[PDB]
Amino acid sequence: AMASARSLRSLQRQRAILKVMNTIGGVAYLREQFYESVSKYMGSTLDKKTVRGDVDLMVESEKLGARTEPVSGRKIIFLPTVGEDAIQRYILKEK
Repeated sequence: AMASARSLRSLQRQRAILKVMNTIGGVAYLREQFYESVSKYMGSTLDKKTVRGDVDLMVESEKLGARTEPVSGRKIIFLPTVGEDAIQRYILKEK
């Protein structure tokens, strides 16, 4: 039985993920650097399970796109409208 405050915190974390994704250019590997950015945006990653949960909620509701980058095996998340050029540029840059 989820208390309303907890649900509100989930929404706050989703807003943070969204704002950070816009700020960092709309494409990110799901890894420590990203979670650290979300933590710093919110004012401060010993947990991370909690934020990952909300990333997952966002992927499932299609607020974020997600896919495995096959060469590295890392998971990429992206703003759905960012464009494949940007995604590939990011993959190339972080190669």
